[PDB]
This record gives sequence, structure tokens and C-alpha cells, in this order.
Amino acid sequence: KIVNIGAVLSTRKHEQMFREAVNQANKRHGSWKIQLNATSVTHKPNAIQMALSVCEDLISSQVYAILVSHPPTPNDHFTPTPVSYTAGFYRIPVLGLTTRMSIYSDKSIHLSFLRTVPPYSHQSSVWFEMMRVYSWNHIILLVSDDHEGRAAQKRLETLLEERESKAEKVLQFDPGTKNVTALLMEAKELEARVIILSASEDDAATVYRAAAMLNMTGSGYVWLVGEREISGNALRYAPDGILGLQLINGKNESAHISDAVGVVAQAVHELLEKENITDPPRGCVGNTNIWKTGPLFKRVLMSSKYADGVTGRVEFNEDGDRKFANYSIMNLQNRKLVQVGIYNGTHVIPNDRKIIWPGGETEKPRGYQMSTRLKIVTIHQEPFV
Amino acid sequence: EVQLVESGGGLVQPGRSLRLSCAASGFTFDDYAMHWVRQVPGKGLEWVSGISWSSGSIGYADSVKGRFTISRDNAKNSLYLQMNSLRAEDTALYYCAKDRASSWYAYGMDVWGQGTLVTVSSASTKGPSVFPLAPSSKSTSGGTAALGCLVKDYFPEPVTVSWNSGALTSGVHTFPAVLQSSGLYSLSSVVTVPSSSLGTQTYICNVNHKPSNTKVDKKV
Amino acid sequence: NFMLTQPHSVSESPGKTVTISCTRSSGSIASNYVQWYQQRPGSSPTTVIYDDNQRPSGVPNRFSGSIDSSSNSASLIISGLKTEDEADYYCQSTRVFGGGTKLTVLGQPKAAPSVTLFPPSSEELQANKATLVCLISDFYPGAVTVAWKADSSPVKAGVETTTPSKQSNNKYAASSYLSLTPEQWKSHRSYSCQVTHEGSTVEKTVAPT
Repeated sequence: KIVNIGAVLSTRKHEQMFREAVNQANKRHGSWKIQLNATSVTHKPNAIQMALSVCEDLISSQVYAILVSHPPTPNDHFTPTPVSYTAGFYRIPVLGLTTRMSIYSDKSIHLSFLRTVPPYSHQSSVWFEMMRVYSWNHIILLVSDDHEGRAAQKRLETLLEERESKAEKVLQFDPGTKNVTALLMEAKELEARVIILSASEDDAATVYRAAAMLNMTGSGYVWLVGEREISGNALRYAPDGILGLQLINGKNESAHISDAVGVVAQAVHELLEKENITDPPRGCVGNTNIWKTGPLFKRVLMSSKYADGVTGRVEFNEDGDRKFANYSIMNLQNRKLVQVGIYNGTHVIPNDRKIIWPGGETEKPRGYQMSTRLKIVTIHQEPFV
Repeated sequence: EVQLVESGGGLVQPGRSLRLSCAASGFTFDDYAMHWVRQVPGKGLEWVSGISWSSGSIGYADSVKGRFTISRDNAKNSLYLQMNSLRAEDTALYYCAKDRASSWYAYGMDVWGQGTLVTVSSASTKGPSVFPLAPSSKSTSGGTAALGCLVKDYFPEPVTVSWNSGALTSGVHTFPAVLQSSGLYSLSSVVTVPSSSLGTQTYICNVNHKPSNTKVDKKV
Repeated sequence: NFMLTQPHSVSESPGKTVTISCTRSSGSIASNYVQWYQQRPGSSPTTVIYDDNQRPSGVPNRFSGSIDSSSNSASLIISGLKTEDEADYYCQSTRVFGGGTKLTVLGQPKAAPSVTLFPPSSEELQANKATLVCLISDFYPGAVTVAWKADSSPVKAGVETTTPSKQSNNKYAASSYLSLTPEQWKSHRSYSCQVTHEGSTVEKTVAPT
């Protein structure tokens, strides 16, 4: 009856809506079997202390699923890792909704953890989705590399491997590196004249102000920048017509909470009509066995879902991260912010407003400028040569 | 547009199985589960079943165990709640219906199909029987009288009832018949006459039923 | 389980507000989402109000929802008009439907119905059968409930009543029949057929011989 579904959240205000949400959930799929309970504690300061609490409080109440959001005030320096670890033992699925840096994506260091917020690696899918219909194919890639740097390019290649086409070189430089202008000549001396960029805010600003003297900006020098490069302090540095970017929901955790609890309620309503459900233990103390009803839960959480929530239609992929995310293409036009259309996901729908490419042109210049490069190479042999 | 097309409503002998097929059109089928509610002549509806968007999740109400089963395919856009070993209570208005979401535990309802008539009863033409409904014991309030003749055990409809070969038409009222548990119809016709016409005049009603080929001239 | 509560029928002239209440007996009414459904005669059923206050897309407002528990009840309120407000109203909360309500437009003035009770024919009594006829006609609106009482309590076995039918004089007529055995007919001292119209009930009684 008391199918506890905890949710470690932000300050009390952001946790307030849960007790109102559970009543709606308790009423929609109502019966004398799904009388849920809610136990929650905010993101405590430090990390080890909260890791104690999640066993001191949450599984000490014998919970069945965990929901986690981002800390309200600080940055992503101390995102909750131990939740994926403390719940990592019993193999219970854990649902995140806002924390996003693409490290959590692979189900190898975090076993089982699905997110309703898509990591930045999907920009590569979006980048492909529009570079197909833009009359250019050859592309130059620039990115840092801590963990995400390899991920974006590797996904871009997993996409550009079935078309027998290949991109150009990728320039991997350590995060937080200045005076990196040496590689700009090496990239410039090549036919392709479109650039892919992705880095942290400070790194983007450094490699950004380290390019004006060198004439990387102008017509035929279209730049590719994601929300990481645009959102932050690097806003007041853009050229005349760079490609902005922006997501739909952002800080709208209420709708995410509603959709997540609806999906979880449907899944647990199916689950209650299943085989034996192991009673969750007293918690961390004493017992360290294996919760046999762990992967069974994610066996259906990963699949299906298909709920109709406020955020839209959620569809998780084979490895957690959802699919079919609506998206608002942004554009910077001389220190201004205007959109170009709506990327609903897997369908390209830009509007017919005014767009400006770098250099002020409004056209589709070739991915590689001019022509007549090809180099002959033979070997002295026979009357042929 | 959203529309749950259903057809194939008819009569089936009790005990035998049935095969229903409800089709769809317009909206996308995948993101919605399909309900099954029905009404009944003389009463409201009751929720019965819901098939998940693709398969797996099937729910039933309190009295939906056994032969009351649901099925559906997501390939040729058909809904296949089929009935076996039907009884008299199954004669009702059946609707194929769709939930607002891919599940059905919320019982959310919209787009209430079209409706189908499944009939399960005893099908056999029966000759009507007439009984003379006696009037009151010479009691009148406004000089009128309450006399008539009863017709029972006739099926299928309709019938024609007239008094003294239809010569007397003023004051007659052939009330529509009713359906009984045996699958027949019964009705009576009442004429209004002065109270002084009782005991001095004979009133004769004629019943005609072409499907039954029975004509009884009854004098009340 | 639990059973809802809907009025049998209500009548309102155009330009006046109408209220239709779905009362839940067992459990809190607000604990389950009552969903008002409208089913026009001779048409596919439609939805009007769900989650106790909501209009479907394309519905021109005009339909509110009352979820105030008070005496564990809920209601539906429609703004004052009778343009196309003559249908059947169905309330569903969780797996259970109410009795249903029929709303009629006010045209000709309403009149008291006439109930005619026929003693069973002696010929039928010789045939080991007993039929009691309760022919009620010329009522407005044509929504009346027919019940029979065995001189000390209502009885429901063998009670038959057809739906009211409109006649050529803009009125409504119905029929009622009772299936009885001669032993039970002669056992009781009297029998009755009670029909309520516009909140007023007319009772007719007959006795053997």
C-alpha cells in the first residue's frame, strides 16, 4: 500500500508542490493498493553528509524509487553523485530531471539512471539534422576534452558513418587552455570553411577573444556554437550573425515533476500486478543483500513510457536519455536574440524570419571556399609516366 | 479526425461466441489506449476494460472475469473485444472507446465511438394472445369509462389494433408495446366512452399481426 | 463499491440556470474525479466536464463544475439557456456511473398525468396468469417513474414499463404492465401502481372482485 517514492529536491519551496502532486497521483490511479508516501530532504551541504542521510532517511523508510534535481544556488561542481552510488547497490532505478553534463549518460559508471533532461551531445544530432539540408557537407570541428569533448564528436561520427561521408580533423585541447592560436592556422589552411565549437564558458571566452586579430570571423566563416558557449558570461562577445541556441523548458521543474510522477505511477501500477516484490530492507545498516526487483523496474521504465505530459511526449532511448525533445533554435543578430523556428525533434521546422550568417550574408555559402585544390601524385614507371 | 468506427451489431443465440471489430481513423493510434464501455436499455453505463497502447496491460472491472475479455491489434487499426457464451443481460448498446492517454487506469474518456447492438435472447415468432381488460365497477368521475383489451406474447413488431373493424376511432389510444425477458411484445389499447355504454353495448377490438398470422376478435 | 446519485429528470425554460448533481454515497466525492458526460438522444455520447472542473477543447465555456463535498456530493451547473440543452447527463467518478438525468425544454404548459388501472381479466386468472395494467398518458415532460407496492411495501418483481412516447397532441404517453401469479394476486388485499410526475405522485389501488 505505502509504495514510497522519494524525491530529493531543492529548497522547501521547490519541494512544496510534491505533496500537492501526490494527491493528484493518488486520485487518478486510485485504489486501495497505491497509497503512496512522500519523504524528502533537500540537497544537504557537502556530499558525504547527504550520502549518510539518503540511507539515514530515505531507504531507512524503505523507499522504492528516487528522484533528484539540481542544487538551487551553486554550480555543477557538486552535482549529486552518491545518489547514483547509494542507490547503485540495490539496483533501484533513479530518475533525474535537470542535472545534465553527459557524464551520466553511459550505463557503465552509473549502472541505471535515466534523465528527463537531454545532455548536450544531442546538439550533434541537431547539428547533423540541419547541416544535411544546407548545401554543405565538409565541416571543421573544434572542442575541448574532459569527458564531453569526445562524446559530441563521437556521436557526430556515429551519425556520419552510415552515409559514407567523413568530417575533418578534430582539435582536442585540454580544458582551461589559453594561447591556443597555433591550431587556428592549421585548421585555416584547409578547403572547408565551416567551424564547430564547444567548450566551457571561460574556455569559450578565452578562445573567443583569442581570434579577433586572426580574421576567423566574417562571410564564409559561419560558426557553430551550442548553449554552453552562448549561455553564460560569454554573451557579450558574439560576432555579427552567430548561431544561437536555447532549450524550451529550462527551469520549469514543476511540469517535469508532474510527468515523472505520472510515468512512475503508471509503471508501479503495472508493477503491483507482477511477481514477488522484495520488501525494501531497513536501509544501509546491517543488510547488504541484492534487491532482486531492481532491474525489473527499469526493464519497463526504460521502455514504453509514452506519457502525455505538460513538457510534451517523453520517449526514452535504449540507454536512458529521452527522445523527441522540442527545441527553440536561437540566433544572435548584432547583440540581439531572435529565434528561427522550432525543432520539435527529428523534424526540421525553421520559420521564415530574418536570419544573418557571419559577415552579414543571408545565403548558404559553400562548406569549402573556392575549388581547384586536388593534388596529383604519380610514380616514375613505364611509358605511362 | 478522432472517431472510433464500430459495426457488426446483431443477434446471436445465447452460448455461442461472437466476433466484433471496431476500426479507427484520423488521429494517431499509438499514443492512446482503447476503452470498452457500454450502455444498456433502461440504465446507464459501466466501465469494463482497457487494452494498453500496444499490449501487456489489460484491466477489468468487478464483474468482467471469464468470458468478458478484450483484445486489440495495432497493425491494421482494429479493435477486437470479442464475446463468448453470451446471456440475456448482454443485449445492450456497445461502444468501442479510447482513453486520453496510453493507459486506462484513470478511466479518462473522450471520443465515445459510434455504438453497436448485440442482441442475445430467444428468437422465435409467437402468436399474440388477447385478454379482455375489465373496466371499473360502474365508477366514473367525469362521465367517462376506462375499458380496453390487452395484447400479449407477440414478436416481432409491429401490430395493428382497431375497435369494431376500425369504425370507432375517436378516443382510442394504441399505446406502444414493451419488451419482456422472453423476447416478445405486449400492449393494450384504451378507448374513452360514456359510462352509460357499459352493460348495454358490446365493444369488440381486433388485433392484426402479419408476421404471426394471428387475428383474434375479442369482445370485452 | 459505491453508487452515485443523479436526478431522474429536470425541466427548465430557456434563459434560466440548471443544476445537475452527482452525489457519492461511500467515500469522499472529491477523492475521485467525477466526470460529467452528455449523451444526446440518437447520437454518440459526448464529454462536458471532467476532473470536476474542465471544458474540452472547442467547448464554449458555459459549463462549470461543483466539487464542494458538503454532504459528500458534486454537481454540474450550466449557464441559463435551452438552445441545445435537451439530452442525457451522465456522471462517472471511478468505474461507476450514475442513474442519469434527462433535461427537457419548457414548451407547452406541464399537466398532471392520468393513471388508469385495470383489474386483471377473469379469463387470464383462469389461465393461471395475472396482468396488472397501469396505462399513464398525456404528461409533460415525458419522464415518469412507475413503481408498484404490495399494500405494505414496494415490489419490483414482474414490473414492466415501456418508455414514454410522444403523441400527435404534443404530449407524452407510456405504458406499464405487472407480471403476477394468481396465488399472489388473491393473497394480497390490494395492489397499487405509483407514478411520480413533476414531484407529484398519483396512486391507484384495486381489489379482487
